[PDB]
Amino acid sequence: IVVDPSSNLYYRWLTAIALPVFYNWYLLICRACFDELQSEYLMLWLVLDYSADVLYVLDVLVRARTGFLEQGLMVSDTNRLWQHYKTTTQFKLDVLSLVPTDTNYPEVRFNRLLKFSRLFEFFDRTETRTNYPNMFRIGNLVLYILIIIHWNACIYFAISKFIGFGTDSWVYPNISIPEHGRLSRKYIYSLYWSTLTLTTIGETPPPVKDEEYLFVVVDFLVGVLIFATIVGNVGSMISNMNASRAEFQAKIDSIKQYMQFRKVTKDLETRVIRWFDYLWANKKTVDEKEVLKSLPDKLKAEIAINVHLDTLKKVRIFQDCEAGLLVELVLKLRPTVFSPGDYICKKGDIGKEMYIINEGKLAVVADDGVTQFVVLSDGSYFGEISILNIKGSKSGNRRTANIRSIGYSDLFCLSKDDLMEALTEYPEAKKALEEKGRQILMKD
Amino acid sequence: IVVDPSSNLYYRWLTAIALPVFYNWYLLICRACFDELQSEYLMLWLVLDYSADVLYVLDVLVRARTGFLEQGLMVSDTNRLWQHYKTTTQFKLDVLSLVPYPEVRFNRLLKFSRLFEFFDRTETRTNYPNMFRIGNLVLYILIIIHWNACIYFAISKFIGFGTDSWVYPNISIPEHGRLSRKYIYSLYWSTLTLTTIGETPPPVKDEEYLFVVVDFLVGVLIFATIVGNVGSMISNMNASRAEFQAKIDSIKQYMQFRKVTKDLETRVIRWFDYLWANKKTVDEKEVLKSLPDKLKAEIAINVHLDTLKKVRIFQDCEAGLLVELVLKLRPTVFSPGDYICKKGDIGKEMYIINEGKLAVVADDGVTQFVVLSDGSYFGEISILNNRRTANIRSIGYSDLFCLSKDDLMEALTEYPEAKKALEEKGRQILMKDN
Amino acid sequence: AIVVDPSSNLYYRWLTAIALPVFYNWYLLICRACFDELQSEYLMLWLVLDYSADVLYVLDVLVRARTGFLEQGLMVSDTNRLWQHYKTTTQFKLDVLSLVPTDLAYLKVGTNYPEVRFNRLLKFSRLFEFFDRTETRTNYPNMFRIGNLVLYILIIIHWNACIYFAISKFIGFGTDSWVYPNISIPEHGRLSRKYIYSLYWSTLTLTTIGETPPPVKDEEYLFVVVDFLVGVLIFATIVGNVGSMISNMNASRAEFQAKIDSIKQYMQFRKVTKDLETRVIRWFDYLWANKKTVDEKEVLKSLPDKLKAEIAINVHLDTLKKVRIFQDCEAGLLVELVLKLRPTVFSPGDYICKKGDIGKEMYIINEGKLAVVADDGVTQFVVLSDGSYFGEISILNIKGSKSGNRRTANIRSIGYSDLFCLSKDDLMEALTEYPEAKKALEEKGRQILMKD
Amino acid sequence: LPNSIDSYTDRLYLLWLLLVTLAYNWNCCFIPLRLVFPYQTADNIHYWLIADIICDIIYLYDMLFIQPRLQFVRGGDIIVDSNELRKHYRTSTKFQLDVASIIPFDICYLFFGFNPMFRANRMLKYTSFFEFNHHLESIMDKAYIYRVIRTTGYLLFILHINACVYYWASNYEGIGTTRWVYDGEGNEYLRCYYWAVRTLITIGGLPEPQTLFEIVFQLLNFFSGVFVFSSLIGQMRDVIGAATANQNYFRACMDDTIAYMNNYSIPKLVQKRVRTWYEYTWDSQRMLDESDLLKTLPTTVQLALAIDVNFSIISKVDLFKGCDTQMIYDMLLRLKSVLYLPGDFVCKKGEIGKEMYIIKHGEVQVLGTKVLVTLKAGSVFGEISLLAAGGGNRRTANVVAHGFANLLTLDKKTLQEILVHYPDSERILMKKAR
Ligand SMILES: Nc1nc2c(ncn2[C@@H]2O[C@@H]3COP(=O)(O)O[C@H]3[C@H]2O)c(=O)[nH]1
Ligand SMILES: Nc1nc2c(ncn2[C@@H]2O[C@@H]3COP(=O)(O)O[C@H]3[C@H]2O)c(=O)[nH]1
Ligand SMILES: Nc1nc2c(ncn2[C@@H]2O[C@@H]3COP(=O)(O)O[C@H]3[C@H]2O)c(=O)[nH]1
Ligand SMILES: Nc1nc2c(ncn2[C@@H]2O[C@@H]3COP(=O)(O)O[C@H]3[C@H]2O)c(=O)[nH]1
Ligand SMILES: *[C@@H]1O[C@H](CO)[C@@H](O)[C@H](O)[C@H]1NC(C)=O
Ligand SMILES: *[C@@H]1O[C@H](CO)[C@@H](O)[C@H](O)[C@H]1NC(C)=O
Ligand SMILES: *[C@@H]1O[C@H](CO)[C@@H](O)[C@H](O)[C@H]1NC(C)=O
Repeated sequence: IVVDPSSNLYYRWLTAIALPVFYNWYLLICRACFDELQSEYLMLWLVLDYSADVLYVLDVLVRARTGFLEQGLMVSDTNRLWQHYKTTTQFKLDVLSLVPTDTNYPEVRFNRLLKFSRLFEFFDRTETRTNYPNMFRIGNLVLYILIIIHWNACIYFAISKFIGFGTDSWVYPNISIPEHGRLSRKYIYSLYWSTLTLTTIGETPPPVKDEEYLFVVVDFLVGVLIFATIVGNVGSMISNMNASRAEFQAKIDSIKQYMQFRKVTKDLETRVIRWFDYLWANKKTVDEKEVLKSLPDKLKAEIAINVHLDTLKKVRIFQDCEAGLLVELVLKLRPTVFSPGDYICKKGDIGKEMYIINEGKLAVVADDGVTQFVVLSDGSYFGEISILNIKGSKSGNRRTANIRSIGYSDLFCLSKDDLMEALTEYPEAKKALEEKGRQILMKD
Repeated sequence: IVVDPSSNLYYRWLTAIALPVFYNWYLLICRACFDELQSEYLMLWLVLDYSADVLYVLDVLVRARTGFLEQGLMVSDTNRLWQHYKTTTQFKLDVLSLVPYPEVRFNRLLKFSRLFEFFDRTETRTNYPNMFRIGNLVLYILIIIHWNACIYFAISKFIGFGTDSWVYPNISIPEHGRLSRKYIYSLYWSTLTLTTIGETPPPVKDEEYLFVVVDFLVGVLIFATIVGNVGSMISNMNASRAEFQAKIDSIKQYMQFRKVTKDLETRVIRWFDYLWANKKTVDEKEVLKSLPDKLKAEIAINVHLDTLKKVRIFQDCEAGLLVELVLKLRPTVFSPGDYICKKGDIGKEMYIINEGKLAVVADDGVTQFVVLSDGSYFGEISILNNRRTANIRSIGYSDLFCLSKDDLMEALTEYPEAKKALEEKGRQILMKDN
Repeated sequence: AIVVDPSSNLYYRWLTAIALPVFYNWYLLICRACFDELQSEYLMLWLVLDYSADVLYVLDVLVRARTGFLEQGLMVSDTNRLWQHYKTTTQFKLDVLSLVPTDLAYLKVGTNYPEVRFNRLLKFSRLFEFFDRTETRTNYPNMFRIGNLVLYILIIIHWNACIYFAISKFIGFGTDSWVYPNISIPEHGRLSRKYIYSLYWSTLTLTTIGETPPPVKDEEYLFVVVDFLVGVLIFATIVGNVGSMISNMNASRAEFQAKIDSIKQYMQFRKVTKDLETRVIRWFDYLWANKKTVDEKEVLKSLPDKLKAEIAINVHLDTLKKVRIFQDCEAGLLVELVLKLRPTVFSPGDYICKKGDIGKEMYIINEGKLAVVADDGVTQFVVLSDGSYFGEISILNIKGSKSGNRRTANIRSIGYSDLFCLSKDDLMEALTEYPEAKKALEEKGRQILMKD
Repeated sequence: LPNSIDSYTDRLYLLWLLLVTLAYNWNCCFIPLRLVFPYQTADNIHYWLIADIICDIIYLYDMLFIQPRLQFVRGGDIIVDSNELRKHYRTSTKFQLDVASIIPFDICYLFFGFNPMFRANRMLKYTSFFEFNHHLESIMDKAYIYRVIRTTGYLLFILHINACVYYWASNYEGIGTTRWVYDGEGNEYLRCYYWAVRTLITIGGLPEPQTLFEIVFQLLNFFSGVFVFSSLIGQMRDVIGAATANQNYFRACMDDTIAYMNNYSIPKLVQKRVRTWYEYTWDSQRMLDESDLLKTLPTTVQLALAIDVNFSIISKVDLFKGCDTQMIYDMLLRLKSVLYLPGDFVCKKGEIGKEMYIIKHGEVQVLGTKVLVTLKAGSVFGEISLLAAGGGNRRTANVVAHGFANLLTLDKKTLQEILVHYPDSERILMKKAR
C-alpha cells in the first residue's frame, strides 16, 4: 500500500523510528566507550540492538512505499515509488546502515548511526506540528547540548583509556582503586570534565603531555564554536518568545515618550494609557490583516467566517441572499475599536464608512442633549445612507444622526467605494439596503 | 462595591499584594533551607506570616468582587462576578494557597500571577520603562541566585558538613558557624557557579558532581538569558538614534556618490543638527497610528488649539470645524532663508504659522512689508481666485502647518459664513495690492 | 560681546577644550583620592593641573552664560535674556556647586584629602554633550561608538580598581589572601605595581574571568559578589554592544545579500532561463558596484520639500543643461520636471521600446549609451548619449503621419544605461500651463514625420 | 592568457585569486612564526627562501600581467581596450597598495642578515584576499558554509598571532625564569597556542603573572580577548542568522497564524487546511509570497521575469493566439498567483464569474458529480467572464481542483479596462466566444 507523508500514520511511524536512531547515537556509543558497561549488560544490549535492526529493516521497507508530490497530486504507483526511492542517496544511506557486521567491541556497529536524516525529519515535523513551537526549539537545542556533552565525555574517557589510566594528572585515575572503579563514577566524572571543557569554565586538571595539550586545545575550540553557535541560538529563541509583548511595549513607550515630550495633559494621558491597557487586557492588539496578508482569499474568508460567525449571523436582509457575497464582504471588512463616550457619526459630516456592531452597544444620541433614542446591540448596523447616496429623499449627503458609545465598543468599518465595487455585481441586496434607506428617510 | 480593574485603586492593591508574595518566595526558601533564620526570629516570622495570610485572604475577596468586561461595559452583578471568578483556575490556585519547619508553607508561593501582573502593570504605567525592565531583570537573577544558594546549603546539609571539600565546612567551628557567614558563603558559591566562573572547590562525591553539572548547564542558560535581555535592552534603547543615524548615513553616502556642493551639504548637516538639537526625530504620523481616531484628534486638538488661540482671522470656527482641521493639519519645518511661495507660482496650500517668524519680500529684494509672526496665518488668497501674490521668505527656523486643497474645500461645508467673510478679506487684499 | 553659535565649530572646539579637564578630573581625581602616594609624589603637577581645571571651569561658566538658544526660529543674542535663561536652569545650580572654592578647605585640612575636590566631577553633562556632538559630527561612527564604549568601561575598570585598593587599604595590607599584599615589601611597594596589579584585579573581576585569590572575610565575600554581578552585566553590555556594532557595520550588505538570495531562490523555483539568471545577477553586481541600490525617493522621503527639490537640482540639472530642447523652455518647467523625474536603471541588450507599441513614457538618458536599431539585428542607425531624449511624441496624441502614437522604432541599451522616466499622466497633469513644450514637441512631431 | 580578464565568468581568474590568496596567507601566517619561533634555522633556509621567492614571483605576476587586464565599467559601457585598462588600473588604490607591498626588502638581507621583519610589506596586499572572498561568496550556492569556515579561520589566525606574541614575551623575559612564561619542555608552538586559547577565550587556569610586564601583558590580553570572543559571538550569530533568516521568517509567520487561529478558537478542519497550505507553500515555493519579492525590483526586470515564466503558458493556449503583445506584457505583469488545496471549489455553479484562471502546476477537473474534462497544466478556464457587465453570467459548471492546483488569477474588471484599448483583440475574443 501507500502512506501519506502529511498524515498522522507517517508521523506516528516517524516517532517509532526516531526512537532507535537516538538510542543508537547516545546509548550505543555510550556503551561502546564503556566496554565494561557492555560486559555488565550484554543480553539487554543485544535485545535492544536486534530491535533497532528490525526497525531499520521495516524503515527501508516503508520508505520504499511512501508517496511524493508530482503535479500537485499524490502518486500511488508502487513501482514508480520504488524507482524514485532507488534514484536517491538517502536509500544508499539506508543500505549502508543495514549491513550485518556483528559481541565484544561495539565500534563495529557504527553503521547504524547513518540514519540521522530521519531523526532530523522527526524534529522538524514535531516542531511544525506542536502547539509550543519556541519551547520545543529550546528543548531541541538543549537536547543537542546534552548529545555533545555525552559524546565528548565518551571521547575523553576513551582517550584516557588510550593514554593509560592514572599515569598523569589530566587523565582519568587508576581503575583498580574501588573508588574510581565504579561505572557510575566513570560516566559521571567524564560528564563533569566535558561539561567544564565545553562550557569553557576550565577548572579541570591541566594537561601534561602533548597529545593531551592538542586534545584540550581542539576540545576548547569546538566548545567555543559549538556553544556560541548553539547557546546563542537559544538567546535568539528567547527574544522570539518575548517579541510580541516587546513590540507592544515599543508602541507604548514611543507613545508615552511623545506625550512626555509634548507635555500633554494628565486627563488625556490617563485616558490613552487606559485605552492601551484595555487593548492589552482584551488581547485585540494583533492586527489581523497584517498577520494574514500572506494567505489567499478563500482561507482568509473562511478564517473570518469562523471567527465572526456568532455576531455576523444576526443580519436580516443579507443573510441568505448570497453566501459568496457575505464571504467577499467579510473578507473586505476592517475592524476598529472605539472608546466609551465617542462619536461614530455627527450631524453634517461626509459619510464614507458603514459600521457592523460587534460586541458592543451604541446609542443614537440627540443633537444637543443626551437622550438615548435607541441602543443598538451586536448584529445590527448603521451608517449606510451616506454611503448609498440615493435620490428621492431629503438627500443631505451627510451623516444624519449622532451615534455615541456607552462602552468599549468594537465596530466593523467598510469603505463606501469598497461596498460599491462589492455590490456592482450584486444589485439585489443593494436595492434592499436602498429600500431600507428610503424607509429611514420617510420616517425622519 | 465593585473594583475597576483598570483603575488606580486596583494598582495600589497589586502593590499591596505583590509585597507579601515577594516576601514568600525569598524568605520561605531561605528559612526552609537554612533552619536557623527560622529558629532565631520565630515570633517575627510568625507575625509576618500571619500578615501574609491576611493579605492572601483579602486578595481572595478582592478577586471575588473585581469586575470584568462583557459587551464593553462594567459588570456590577456581584453574583455574576462570583460565578465568573469561581469557574476560573485562579480561584482554585487561591484556595490551594490558602490551605493551613517552615517547609509546610510552600503552598504560599502559588500566587505568582499577582506578582507577574503587578510587574506587567508597572511596565505599562511607569515613565521609566527601560529602567523598570533592568530592575525586573536584576530582581529575577537575584531570586535565581538566592534560590541556588539555598539549594546548595540544603545539599550540603544532606551530605553532611565538612566531610568532603565541596560541601560547606564544619558548622561546629565558629568561623563557619555564624548565620551571616553561612548565608554570604552560599551566595558566593551560587554567584560563582551560575555566572560560570568556576573558582569553587572541586566536587568529590557522585551526587556533588551531578549537581555541579546540572548547575553549570543552568548557569550557561541563565547567562545566555542575561546576555539576550541586556542586548535587547541596548537595541530598543538606542534604536531611534540608530535609525536616524542610518537616515543621516544614507543621505550622506548618496550625496557623496552624487558630489554635492558645499553650501547645500552644509545646509543638510545644519538641518539634521537642528533636528538633533530640538528633538524632532519623532514622527507624528508614524507614531500615532496605533491610537483610535478621536484619541488621535484630542492630543492634536490640544496642541493645535494651543497654536490656534494665537491666530486672529480664522478663529470663527469652533468644535466641528477645528476637529476636521486638527485631524487633517500636518506640520512642515522650513530652514532660515527659505522661500515658502514665490511670485510666479500656482497656489495649492494654506499655512498656519506656529514657532516661526516669516517676512514677505519684493522681487529678489529684502524689504519687510509685513513680518508674519505667531498670531496670523497666510496663503489662502491664491486658491479661490492666477499665481501666488508676492515672495515669502523665512527669517529663522520656521514651522508651518500645511493644508491641502481638499481640506479647505471640505471645510467650506460647515460654518460657511466665516469662510465667505475671510475670502471677502482675500478680495480685500487683492483690491489693495492690485 | 559676541554670542557663540551652539552649532558652530568654535563651540565644538570649546566642547573639546572643556571635555578634556572634566575627563581628567574623573579619572585622576578618583586615582588621587584612592592612592595617596600618586597624590603625594607629583603634588606640584597636580596643583598646576587643578589650577588649569579651575580656570577652564570658570571659563566654561562664562561661556555657558554667553551662548544663545533658538526660540521662535531665531537665535537670541540679548545677553541679559541669556543670563536670565541660564540663571533659571539647573545647570547653573550644578555649576555653582561645582565651582565651590575648596582652596580654603584644601589648606584647612592640610593636603591629605583630595576628596574635597569631588564636586568638580559634576560637569559630566558637558562631557556627555561632547560625546553626543562628536557622534553626530564624525565620519567613523562605528569606530567612535567602539572608542566611547571602551572609554566608558575603562573608566569603570579604573574606578573599580581604585575602589579595590581603597578597600584593601581599609582592611589593611596583606592580612589575608584576597586584599592587596603587605606594602612594606619593596616588590609590592612600587606605585606602578600597585596600580597595575589593582587594574589587573579589576579586569579579572569585571570581565567575569576571575583568577584572583578567593575571599576570606564577610565584607570581601559581599564585595566580590556585588562586583561579580556588576561584571556580568558589564560583560552583557560589551557583548550586546559589539553585536550591535557588527550588525550596524554590515546590515546593508546583509539585506542586499538577502535580496540576492531570495531572488535567486525565486528564479531557481520558477525555472527561468540561465542567461536571464546571469543577467539579473550581473545587474545586481553592477548596482552594488555603482553605489546605487536604494531608490532616491526612499532616500529623500524623510526630507522637506524644498530641500528635496534642491537635491533634485544638484543631481539632475548638470545633465539637463546638456539638452537640445530646453533652450527654448523655461525654468518653471525645468523645476517641475526635476520634481517629476524618477530614475530607472537598465541592462545591456534590454529593449526600451520596440517598433509599434503604444508607450506613454518619456525618457532622459543619464550616464548611458543607447541606440535606435531595426528588427534585423544590430543595425544601429544613430547612437544616443547623455543629454538626449526620446518617446516624447506618443503622449500628446498628434498625427500628421500614418502611425499615430506608436513607437516608431526599437531602442536598445548598449551599456549599463540609466534613464529618467517621465510617464504620460504625471507630466500631462503637472504640465498644464506652458505651451513652450507644446510648440517644441509639435516641431518634433513635424520633423519626425519629415524623417519618417 | 586572454587579452582582457573579466570578473563574472573567469574560473581561471578565480584560480589566480586562489593562488594569490594562498601566497598572501603564506606570508601573513608564516612571517610572525619565522620571526618569533626558532624555526628559520640554517637547515630549512633553502625552503623558506624558495617559498618567499615563489610568493614574490606570484606577486610580481599579479602586478604585471593579470591586474592590468581587469575589465571595468566607465560611463555605462564596459571597457575592453588595453591602454585604457592599464591607465585605469594604474590610477587606482590597488596599484599603489601592490607597489607599496612589492618594495623588495630582500636587499636588506645583505645589510642586517636574515630577518623576516623586513618582509612585513607583503601583508599589505589584502585587497586580493578580499576580492577572492567576494568572488567565492558570489559563485557558491551555500555561502554560509564558507562564511563559517572563514570566521573559524579568522579565530585560528588571531590565536596564532597571540601564540607568537606570547612566545616573544617569554623570550624577552627569559625562558623558564618565572612561572608565567613558557617553561620549555614540550612542543613550543603547541604549548604557546594552548596559552593563546586559554587567554584569548578568557578561560583562565594558567599560572599567575609575577612581574610587571607579565601583569600588563595578561591584562591587555584578557581585555582584548573579551572583545575577540564578543566579535566571535557576533560574527557567528550574524552569519547563521543571515543563513536561516528565510526559514525563520516563514516559521514565525506560520506560528503567528496558528497563534491567531487558536486565540480565536478556529475549528480543526480549517486549522488543518491552513497547516496544509503553509506546508505545501514551503515545499513548493520556498517563500511566503512572490509578489512582495517582485514589487521591490525595477519594472523592466519585473516584466522580464514575468514574460519568461508565463509566455510559455499564455502562448500554449490556442485561445490566446489572436491577442497583441502589449496586452500580453501588461497582463503577464499584472497576474496574481494563488494556490488551491485539494478538494476545493474554485468556481461553484451559480456564482458570478469575475476571474480568468490560468493553470500552472496543477490538475483541476470540471464536474453534477460526473467529470466532463480534466485540465492539465498550462490550460485555461473561465473565459465566459469577458462579456459579463456587473453580474452578467453565472458559472456554468462545478470546476474542482483535484490536486494541489496553483492557479494564476486574472480579474474581470482589469481585463475589460485594458481590453477596451484593443478593439481587434476584443473582436477576436468575442468571435472565439461565439
Ligand atoms: N436618521 C436615522 N438614522 C438612524 C435611526 N436609527 C438608527 N439610525 C442610523 O443612524 C444613522 C447615522 O448615520 P447614517 O446617516 O450613516 O445613517 C443613519 C442610520 O443607519 C433613526 O431613527 N434615524
Ligand atoms: N498680497 C499679500 N498677501 C499677504 C499680505 N499679508 C499677508 N499675506 C498673505 O500672503 C500671501 C502669499 O500667498 P497668497 O497669494 O497665497 O496670499 C497672500 C496672503 O494670504 C499682504 O500685505 N499682501
Ligand atoms: N524614429 C526616430 N526616433 C528617434 C530618432 N532619434 C531620436 N528618436 C526618438 O526615438 C523614438 C523612439 O520612440 P518614439 O516612437 O516614441 O519616438 C522616437 C523619437 O522621439 C530617429 O532618428 N528616429
Ligand atoms: N462548462 C464547462 N466550462 C469549461 C469547460 N472547459 C473549460 N471550461 C470553463 O470552465 C468554466 C468554469 O466557470 P464558468 O462557468 O465561468 O465557465 C466555464 C468555462 O469557461 C468544459 O468542458 N465545460
Ligand atoms: C593501579 O593500581 C595498581 C594496584 O594498586 C597498581 O599495581 C598499578 O601500578 C596502578 N596503576 C598506575 C598507573 O599507577
Ligand atoms: C566538627 O567539629 C566537631 C567538634 O568541633 C566534631 O565533633 C565533629 O565530628 C566535626 N564534624 C565532622 C564532620 O568531622
Ligand atoms: C608586613 O611586613 C612588615 C615588615 O616587612 C611586618 O613587620 C608586618 O608584620 C607585616 N604585616 C603583615 C600583615 O604581614
